[PDB]
Amino acid sequence: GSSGSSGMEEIQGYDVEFDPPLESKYECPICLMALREAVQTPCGHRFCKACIIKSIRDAGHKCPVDNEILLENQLFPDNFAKREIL
Ligand SMILES: [Zn+2]
Ligand SMILES: [Zn+2]
Repeated sequence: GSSGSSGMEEIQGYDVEFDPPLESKYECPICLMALREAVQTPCGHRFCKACIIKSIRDAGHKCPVDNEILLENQLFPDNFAKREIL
């Protein structure tokens, strides 16, 4: 009379650690990553020339942070030149 045999096993591994990258540069509150073009806004914020363009066509003329009536044409403040039907 052996009566077979039984047992039990449990393996676990917890660990809560992380190293935050150097955040010493205005980041994009839209995509949450390094600015693509690094374009500024007239309202008073900084976003990716691409992100800002998507936010407008996506939702509409509004800031992704303050939702303030903002237009595209009113962008590209970094450019020290305004070539208009020159
Ligand atoms: Zn972005
Ligand atoms: Zn804004």
